[PDB]
Parts: sequence; structure tokens; C-alpha cells
Amino acid sequence: MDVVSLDKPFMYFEEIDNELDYEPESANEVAKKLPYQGQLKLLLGELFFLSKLQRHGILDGATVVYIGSAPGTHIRYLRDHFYNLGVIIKWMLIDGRHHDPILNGLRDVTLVTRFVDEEYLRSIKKQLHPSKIILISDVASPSTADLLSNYALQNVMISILNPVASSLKWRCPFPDQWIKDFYIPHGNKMLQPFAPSYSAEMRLLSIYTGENMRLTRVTKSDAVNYEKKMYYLNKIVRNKVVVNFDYPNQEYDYFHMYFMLRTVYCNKTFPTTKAKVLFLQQSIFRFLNIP
Amino acid sequence: MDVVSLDKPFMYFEEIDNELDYEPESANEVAKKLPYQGQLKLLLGELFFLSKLQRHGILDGATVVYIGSAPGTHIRYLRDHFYNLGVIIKWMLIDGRHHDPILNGLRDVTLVTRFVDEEYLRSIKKQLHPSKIILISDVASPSTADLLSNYALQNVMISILNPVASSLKWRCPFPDQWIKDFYIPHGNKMLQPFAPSYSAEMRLLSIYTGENMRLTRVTKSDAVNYEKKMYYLNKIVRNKVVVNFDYPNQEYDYFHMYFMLRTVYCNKTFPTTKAKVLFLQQSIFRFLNIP
Ligand SMILES: C[S@@+](CC[C@H](N)C(=O)[O-])C[C@H]1O[C@@H](n2cnc3c(N)ncnc32)[C@H](O)[C@@H]1O
Ligand SMILES: C[S@@+](CC[C@H](N)C(=O)[O-])C[C@H]1O[C@@H](n2cnc3c(N)ncnc32)[C@H](O)[C@@H]1O
Repeated sequence: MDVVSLDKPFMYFEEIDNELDYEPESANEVAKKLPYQGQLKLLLGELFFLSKLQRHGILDGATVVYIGSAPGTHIRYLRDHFYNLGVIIKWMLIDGRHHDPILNGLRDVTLVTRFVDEEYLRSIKKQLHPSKIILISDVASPSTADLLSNYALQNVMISILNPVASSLKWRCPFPDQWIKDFYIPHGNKMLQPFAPSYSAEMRLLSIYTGENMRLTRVTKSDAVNYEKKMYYLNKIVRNKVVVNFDYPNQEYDYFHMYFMLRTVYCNKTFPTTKAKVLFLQQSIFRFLNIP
Repeated sequence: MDVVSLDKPFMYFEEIDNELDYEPESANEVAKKLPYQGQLKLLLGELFFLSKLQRHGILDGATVVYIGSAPGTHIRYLRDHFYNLGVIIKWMLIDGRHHDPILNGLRDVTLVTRFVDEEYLRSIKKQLHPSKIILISDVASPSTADLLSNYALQNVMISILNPVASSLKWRCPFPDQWIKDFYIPHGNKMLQPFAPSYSAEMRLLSIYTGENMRLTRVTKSDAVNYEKKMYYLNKIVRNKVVVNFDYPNQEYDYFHMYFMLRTVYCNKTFPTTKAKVLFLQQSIFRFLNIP
């Protein structure tokens, strides 16, 4: 067995303190070990993100515009959670594809069937006015050309919508398929437990203050660094069993999930952080039909 | 006479502490009172800008890429000044129109006849590599649509060229002809003596550190503010004779010019700041054929 003792897991990309030469043969390795693993991956990051905004008092009264939301099965759990806590939020789910019917019949959630473009964004901005917007983007079409197009659309979402905070999908293109340098919004690069086995995707979390918009340049050398750091995390780190982790599941991903869930608010009071997390995790897995 | 005593002039937009309702009839008022006033306006701001970079030690060894440089008569003076001081700079002057022949025959200055576009920018970036770039942009085609296009090209210059510093042309569109909000690079909004009588144009001065690119949003309310502050400066302030200004010319514009010129370096040593400025001003006017 691959045992180890750790204090805390890597929460952000910036914390990864080691690298490994990427081995392309990793691509043919099992990518997922859980049913609905993708909905789980998304639920944990968005709960982590949204719970943070709650702490800063910027969630209540906001309209959450989620683009690239279909099917969005996991979003029902998110909506229920904050709704049951007494937080007032209006959800606007926009995708060209159709959403899970469990999302129907809620006065607080609007499902829209439209692939957004710059023009459409301006239209709903006029519509939403003057509500505070929190943007979540999970749009996917990829090639380097595809990625750059998605990232270009994401920067457009922020400039037009002018959100108070955002969560964007972020995977650096492969250095060997570099096309050109580009800018992405400045923000924390949140790591994702339960991401595919060798995925280099993370979630860019930003909170906007004033009229300012700070971007950061990404070059090929940056791309080599992403590739090596993420390959080290996937190949070595995520394969560890954290034995000093007092929890029914000691796999690194559960250890990493624990640190995200411990930041979540519940109505029920728990004697220990361990009780709250086991409870939230049980609740999340039951909702998603994960044994 | 319209007399007054002032400590210092307004150097940046942010210093303007008053406003006036813009009177559209101002547009038919005499815009310029000096021959070659536009070359003078440009020379003072670029000398001010470049002399600052010299102070920060970021001028020597750089390549100055000036887009929208034709005819560029005043640029010969700029080139001579730093050249005579011993600073090593390569000038690259790009415009679809033709430059003043006084710029020919200098090994340190390259004249290019091309209207730049995004593709061309990438091409000269590859060319210039690995020289440090200082960008100066004076491109003009305006309508609000025209302005937005120019500003969009200017942001493209920065993202592709990735300069260490930049000077960009900046005039906020009229609120009554608003089309849509846009972002401009963050930087000091340098005011310009000898600008047309009622011009609301300034020069955006930025110094870049790291891979970061900070932008700022401009809305219609911002546009109303620009219009009123600049109209107050043009109508009231620039029409003053600063009597406590010990100088052969007490017009506000000369008082404002003095503060820019006092920051310029000369080989010749002067007993007083007044002697240096009178000398530089004499030199500048003689070069431009201004009495
Ligand atoms: C990875 S899937 C999203 C999964 C979703 N976030 C979830 O919770 O199930 C990416 C999605 O982005 C959507 N998409 C692609 N381009 C889009 C656009 N311009 N507007 C809206 N959605 C788009 C696709 O239709 C697809 O449903
Ligand atoms: C106000 S004039 C510039 C004056 C110049 N800075 C001087 O020192 O004399 C604006 C100029 O921008 C140029 N211009 C317009 N679009 C351009 C582009 N895409 N590439 C280069 N120059 C362009 C025009 O040809 C014109 O010469």
C-alpha cells in the first residue's frame, strides 16, 4: 500500500511544490472511479466557492448566472443547501442543451435554452440590472484553438456582466500544442478533488473590487510548468493513502474533500468538524446516487 | 486681465477638483493659437514620459515602438535629445502615411510604412525579440465607434507587444453618444499643455511589472465626469495668467509646460531650474519653427 502522513492537502495550484516530466501514456489510464464523478467534482468546488462568498457577505441577494450548466443535476443540491440555510439567491441557468428536470418547478431558478454570445450577454445584463451577479462558467465545446475560444468567451462574460465574483473553468493548453500567449483573470487556482485521474483542470476563483479588472499573461513556459506540477500532483500525490487522516476513507481525494467541506455552513450543530463533514459527504453522495 | 496666483498646475486628470456643464458651442471656438501646436503638444508629453522612464532606469537599451508616428517631425528632436545624452535607444516608427524626411539617414531609427493590425503586431514582436519594448501610440482614424476601435487596437498592442511601459492616446467618448462600456489600461492620466482649446484628450502613462495587466472599466457616468472636469479645466483654468510665475510667459499653458520641462535632463549645468527650462523651451520652439 502507498501510505503517508500529511498535515493538509494542496488547496491551490500555487502550493504544489514539486514537478514530474509528463508521460503521455497517462492519457490511456482510467480517468474515473466513481459514478457521476463529474457532478461530484463540480458540486464540491461550487460549494467551496459559494460558501466563501457567504463568509464575505456577498452571496445573499445575488443572482447566480451559471453558463454551461446543463444537465446540472448537482446544481439542485447547491440550490437546496443555500435555500434551506435561509440565503436569498436567484439562479439563472443558461445552456443550449437541456437541464435535468429536477430543476423545474422552482420559482427561484430560471432555466434558459441558449448558447450565449457577446450580444446575448449584453441583453441579459440589461435584463438583470440592477441585481448583483455572481458568475459560474463551465462552458466546453478540446483543441488549443477551442480552449482559447472558450477562455476568450469567459473574459467577455466578466467584462459585460461585471460580476462581484466568478468561478471559471481553467486548463492550460499543452506546451507542445502552443498557439499563442493569452490572458486569464487573476484569482486563486482552486484544485479539484475527484477530477479525472490525469486532468490538469482547476477552477479560477475571483472576487471583484471597484472598476478594476486584473489579468495575467500565460506563455508556453508557463504551460510547461502547469503540465509538470499537475502531473506530479496526479501521478504521485493523489495516489496516496493519508494514514493519519481519521476518517472512514483515507484516499487523498477524500482528505482533500474534507478540507473543502469543513468550510461549509449547516443548520444542524455538530460536536466535531469530523461529524459535520461525514454528514455533508453522506448527504452529497446520497443525493448523487453514489454508494 | 484674468490674473491668479498658483502653487503648481494640474498634472493629472485626478487632480482636477472642480467641474462645469459642458457647453457644445465651445466646439466652434479657436482650437489653436500656435503654428505646429500639435507637434509641440506631442513633444512635451513624450519628453515628460520618456524622462520618467530614464529616472527608473528603464529607457537605456530599449526599443521605442511608436505606432501612429507620421509625420513625426517632433520625434527627431526627441531622438536627438536622448542620443546626445548618451542613452542607447532604437526607434521603430510605424504608420501607413509617410514620415518627415528629417528622420531619414539615422542608423538608430527605422521608418516603417504599414498600418498595423493584430497579425502584423505578432510579426514584429517575433522580430524585436528579445529587445525590451516601450510603446507610444498616437493612432487616429472620430465617432464613438471609431474611438472604441482605436482603444481596442491599443489594448491589442499591449497584449501582443508586452511592453515595459506605454503612452496611449486617451479621450473619453461623449456621454450623449455612449455606445457601450469598455476597459482601458490602468495608468496616470497625464494632462497636456498646448492641447486644442477644448480638447478632452490626455495621455495614459503605464509601467508594467510582471505578467500582470490591470484594466479599468469606463461607463457613461464616467464619461459625464470626464466631460465636466475637462470642460472646467479648458474653460476656466487654462484661461488664467499665473502672475506669481516668474517667467517671460505667464499664460497657464507655459506654467504647466514649466513643470514638465523641469523634470528633463540636460548635459549643460544650470544655476537655476528657471535657466534650464527657459533653455529647453527656447531649444524646442527653435526646432519647431515657433516664434
Ligand atoms: C462540461 S458541460 C457542463 C456541465 C454542467 N456544468 C453540469 O453541471 O452538468 C459544458 C457545457 O457547456 C455548454 N456550452 C458550450 N458552449 C456554450 C455557450 N456558448 N453557451 C452556453 N453553454 C454552452 C455545452 O452545451 C455543455 O452543456
Ligand atoms: C494624429 S496622427 C499621428 C501624428 C504623429 N504622432 C506625429 O508625431 O506627427 C494619427 C496617425 O495614426 C495613423 N494610423 C491610423 N491607424 C493606424 C494603424 N493601424 N497603424 C499605424 N498608424 C495608423 C494615421 O495614418 C496618422 O498618421
